[PDB]
Amino acid sequence: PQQPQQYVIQYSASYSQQTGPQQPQQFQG
Amino acid sequence: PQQPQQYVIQYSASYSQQTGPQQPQQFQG
Amino acid sequence: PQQPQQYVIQYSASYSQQTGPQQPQQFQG
Amino acid sequence: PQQPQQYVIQYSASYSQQTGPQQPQQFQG
Amino acid sequence: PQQPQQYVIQYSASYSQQTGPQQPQQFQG
Amino acid sequence: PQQPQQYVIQYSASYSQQTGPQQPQQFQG
Amino acid sequence: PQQPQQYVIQYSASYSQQTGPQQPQQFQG
Amino acid sequence: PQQPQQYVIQYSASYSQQTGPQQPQQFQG
Amino acid sequence: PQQPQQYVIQYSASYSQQTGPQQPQQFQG
Amino acid sequence: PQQPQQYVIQYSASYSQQTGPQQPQQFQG
Amino acid sequence: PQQPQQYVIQYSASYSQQTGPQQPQQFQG
Amino acid sequence: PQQPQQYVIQYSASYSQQTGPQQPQQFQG
Amino acid sequence: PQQPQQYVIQYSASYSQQTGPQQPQQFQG
Amino acid sequence: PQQPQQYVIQYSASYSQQTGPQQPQQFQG
Amino acid sequence: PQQPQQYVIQYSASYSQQTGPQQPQQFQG
Amino acid sequence: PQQYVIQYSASYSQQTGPQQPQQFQG
Amino acid sequence: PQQYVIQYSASYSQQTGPQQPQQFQG
Amino acid sequence: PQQYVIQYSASYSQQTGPQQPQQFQG
Amino acid sequence: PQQYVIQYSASYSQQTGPQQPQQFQG
Amino acid sequence: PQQYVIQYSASYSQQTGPQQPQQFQG
Amino acid sequence: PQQYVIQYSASYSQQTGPQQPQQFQG
Amino acid sequence: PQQYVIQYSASYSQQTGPQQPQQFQG
Amino acid sequence: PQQYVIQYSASYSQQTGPQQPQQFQG
Amino acid sequence: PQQYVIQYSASYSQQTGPQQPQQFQG
Amino acid sequence: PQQYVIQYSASYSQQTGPQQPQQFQG
Amino acid sequence: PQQYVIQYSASYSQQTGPQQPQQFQG
Amino acid sequence: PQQYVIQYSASYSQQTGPQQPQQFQG
Amino acid sequence: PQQYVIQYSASYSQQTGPQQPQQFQG
Amino acid sequence: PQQYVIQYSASYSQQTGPQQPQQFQG
Amino acid sequence: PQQYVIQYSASYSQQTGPQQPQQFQG
Repeated sequence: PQQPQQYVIQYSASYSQQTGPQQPQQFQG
Repeated sequence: PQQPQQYVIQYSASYSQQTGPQQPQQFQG
Repeated sequence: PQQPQQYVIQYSASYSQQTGPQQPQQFQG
Repeated sequence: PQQPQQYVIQYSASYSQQTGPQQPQQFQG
Repeated sequence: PQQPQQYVIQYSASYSQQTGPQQPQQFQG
Repeated sequence: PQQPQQYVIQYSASYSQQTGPQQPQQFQG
Repeated sequence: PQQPQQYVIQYSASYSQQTGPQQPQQFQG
Repeated sequence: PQQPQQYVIQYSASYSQQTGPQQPQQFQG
Repeated sequence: PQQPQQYVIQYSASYSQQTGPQQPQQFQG
Repeated sequence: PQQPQQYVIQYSASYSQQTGPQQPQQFQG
Repeated sequence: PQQPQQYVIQYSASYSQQTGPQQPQQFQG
Repeated sequence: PQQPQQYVIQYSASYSQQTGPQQPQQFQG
Repeated sequence: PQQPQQYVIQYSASYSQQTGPQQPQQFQG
Repeated sequence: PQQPQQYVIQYSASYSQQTGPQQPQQFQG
Repeated sequence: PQQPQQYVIQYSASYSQQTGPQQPQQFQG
Repeated sequence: PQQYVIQYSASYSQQTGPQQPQQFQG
Repeated sequence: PQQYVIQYSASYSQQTGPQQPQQFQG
Repeated sequence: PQQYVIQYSASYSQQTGPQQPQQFQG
Repeated sequence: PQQYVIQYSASYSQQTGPQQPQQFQG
Repeated sequence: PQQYVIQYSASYSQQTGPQQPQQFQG
Repeated sequence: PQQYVIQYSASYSQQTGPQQPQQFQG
Repeated sequence: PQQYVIQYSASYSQQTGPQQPQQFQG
Repeated sequence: PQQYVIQYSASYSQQTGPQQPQQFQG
Repeated sequence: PQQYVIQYSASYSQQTGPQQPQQFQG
Repeated sequence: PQQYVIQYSASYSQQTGPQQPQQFQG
Repeated sequence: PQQYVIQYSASYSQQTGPQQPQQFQG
Repeated sequence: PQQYVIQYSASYSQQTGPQQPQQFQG
Repeated sequence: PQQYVIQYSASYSQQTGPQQPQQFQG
Repeated sequence: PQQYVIQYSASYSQQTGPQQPQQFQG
Repeated sequence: PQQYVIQYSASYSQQTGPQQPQQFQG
C-alpha cells in the first residue's frame, strides 16, 4: 500500500500576488 | 495498491492574482 | 490496482484573476 | 485494473477571470 | 479493464469569464 | 474492455461568458 | 504502508508577494 | 509504517516579500 | 514506526523580506 | 519509535531582512 | 524512544539583518 | 529514552546584524 | 533518561554586531 | 538521570562587537 | 543524578569588543 | 419551494458523470 | 426556500464525478 | 433561506470527485 | 440565511476530493 | 447570517482532500 | 455574523488535507 | 462579528494538515 | 469583533500541522 | 477588539506544529 | 484592544513547537 | 492596549519550544 | 500600554525553551 | 508604559531556558 | 516608564537559565 | 524612569544562573 502525497499550494489575498511557476515532479517505480 | 496523489492548487481573493503557469509531471511505472 | 490521481485547480473570487496556463502530464506504463 | 485520474478545473466568481489555456496530456500504454 | 479518466472543466458566475481554449489530448494504445 | 473517458465541459451563469474554443483529441489504437 | 508527505506552501496578504518558483521532487522506489 | 514529513512554508504580510525559490528533495527507498 | 520531521519556515512582516532559497534534503532508507 | 525533529526558522519584522539560504540535511537509516 | 531535537533559529527586528546561511546536519542511525 | 537538545539561536535588534553562518552537527547512534 | 543540553546563543542591540560563525558538535552514543 | 548543561553565550550593546567563533564540543557516552 | 554545569559568557558594552574564540569541551562518561 | 438534485450509486456500481446543476429561486 | 444537492455513494461502490453546483437564492 | 451541499461516502466506498460549490444568497 | 457545505466520510471509506466552496452572503 | 463548512472523518476512514473555503459576509 | 470552519477527525481515523480558509467580514 | 477556525483531533487519531487561515474584519 | 483560531488535540492523539494564522482587525 | 490564538494539548497527546501567528490591530 | 497567544500543555503531554508570534498594535 | 504571550506547562508535562515573541505598541 | 510575557512551569513539570522576547513601546 | 517579563518555576519543577529579553521604551 | 524583569524560583524547585536582559529607556 | 531586575530564590530552592543585565537610561 504505497501512497505518496505531495501538496503544492499558492494563495494570496488583499492586494497580493504570486509570480513563480509550479513545476513539481513525483516519481514512483 | 498504488495510489500516488499530487495536489497543485492556486487561488486568490480580494484584488489578487497569480501569474505562474502550472506544469506538474507524474511518472508511474 | 493502479490509481494515480493528479489535481490541477485554479480559482479566484472578488476582483481576482489567474494568467498562467495549465499543462499537466501524466505517464502510466 | 488501471484507472488514471486527471482533474483540470478552472472557475471564478464575483468579477474574476482566467486567461490561461488548458492543455493536459495523458499517456497510457 | 483500462479506464483512463480526464476531466477538463471551466465555469464561472456573477460577472466572470474564461478566455483560454480547451485542448486536451488522451493517448491509449 | 477498453473504455477511455474524456469530459470537456464549459458552463456559466449570471452575466458570465466563455470565449475559448473546444478542441479535444482522443486517440485509441 | 509507506506514506511520505511533502508540503510546499506559499501565501501572502496585505500588499505582499512571492517571486520564487516551486520545484519539489519526491522519489519513492 | 514509514511516514517522513517535510514542511516547506513561506509567508509574508504587511508590505513584505519572499524572493528565494523552493526546491526540496525527499528520498525514500 | 519511523517519523522524521523537518520544518523549514520563512516569514516576515512590516516592510521585511527574505532572499535566500529553501533547499532541504531528507534521506530515509 | 524514532522521531528526529529538526526546526529551521527565519523571520524578521519592522524593516529587517534575512539573506542566507536554508540548506538542512537529515539522515535516518 | 529516540527523539533528538535540533533548533536553528534566526530573527531580527527594527532595522536589522542576518547574512549567514543555515546548514545543519542531523545524523541518526 | 534519549533526548539530546541543541539550541542554536541568533537574533538582533535596533540597527544590528549577524554575519556568521550556522553549521551545527548532532550525532546520535 | 539521558538529556544533554547545549545552548549556543548570539544576540546584539543598539548598533552592534557578531561576526563569528556557530559550529557546535554534540556526540551521544 | 544524566543532564549535562553547557551554556555558550555572546552578546553586546551600544556600539560593540564580538569577532570570535563559537565551537563547543559535548561528549556523552 | 549527575548535572555538570559549564558557563562560558562573553559580553561588552559602550564601544567595546571581544576577539577570542569560545572552544569549551565537556566530557561525561 | 424545494429543489432536489440527487445522485445515488447503489452497491457494487459505478457512476462516472459529473454533477453540476444550476438552481435559481426567486 | 430550500435547495438540496446530494451525492450519495452506497457501500462497495465508486463515484468519480465532481460536485460543482451553482445556487442563487434571492 | 437554506442551501445544503452534502457529499456522503457510505461504508467500504470511494468518492474521488472534488467538492466546489458556489452559493449566492441575497 | 444559512449555508451548509458538509463532506462526510463514513466508516471504512476513502474520500479524495478537495473541499473548496465559495459562499457570498449579502 | 451563518456560514458552515464542515469536514467530518468517521472512524476507520481516510480523508485526503484539502479544506480551502472562501467566505464573504457583507 | 458568524463564520465557522471546522475540521473534525473521529477516532481511529486520518485526515491529511491542510486547513487554509479565507474569511472576509465587513 | 465572530470568526471561528477550529481543528479538532479526536482520540486515537492523526491530523497532519497545517492550519493557516486568513481573517479580515473591518 | 472576536477572532478565534483553536487547535485542540484530544487524548491519545497526534497533531503535526503548524499553526500560522494571519488576523487583521481594523 | 479581541484576537485569540490557542493551542491546547490534552492529556497523553503530542503536538509538534510550531505556533507563529501574525496579529495586526489598528 | 487585547491580543492573546496561549500555549497550554495538559497533564502527561508533550508540546514541541516553538512559540514565536508577531503582534502589532497601533 | 494589552498584549499577552503565555506559555503554561501543566503538571507532569514537558514543553520544549522556545518562547521568542516580537511586540510593537505605538 | 502593557506588555506581558509570562512563562509558567507547573508542579512536577519541565520547561526547556529559552525566553527571549523583543518589546518596543513608543 | 509598563513592560513585564516574568519567569516563574512552581514547586517541584525545573526550568532550564535562559532569560534574555530586549526592552526599548521611548 | 517602568521595566520589570523578574525570575522567581518557588519552593523545592531548580532554575538554571542565566538572567541577562538589555533595557533601553530614552 | 525606573528599571528593576530582580532574582528571587524562594525557600528550599536553588538558582544557578548568573545575573548580568545592561541598563541604559538617557
